[PDB]
Amino acid sequence: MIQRTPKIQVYSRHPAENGKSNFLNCYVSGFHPSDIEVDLLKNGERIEKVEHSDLSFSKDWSFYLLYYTEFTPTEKDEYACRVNHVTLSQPKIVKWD
Ligand code: NA
Repeated sequence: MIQRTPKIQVYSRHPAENGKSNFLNCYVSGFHPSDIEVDLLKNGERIEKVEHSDLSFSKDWSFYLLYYTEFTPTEKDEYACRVNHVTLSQPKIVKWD
């Protein structure tokens, strides 16, 4: 068996074909096992509506998840990604910078 803690990166992106749109992204990479729970947060509250969740694997024991959705951030709101995995004794929260 093998278990690897996921790398977690939170960032925003504007699709070039529609610059006005902004998307909040949580890229969870290189983890194993595949079982996982991931949420985007807005001011500590779970965002129920997340339009995209793309899962893939490279080696049979390495998974990747891109979890993102459109959003409209303001200088007053705080965004983050919360991840729960067997390798994390406590859920890991990575804030969006
Ligand atoms: Na855990």
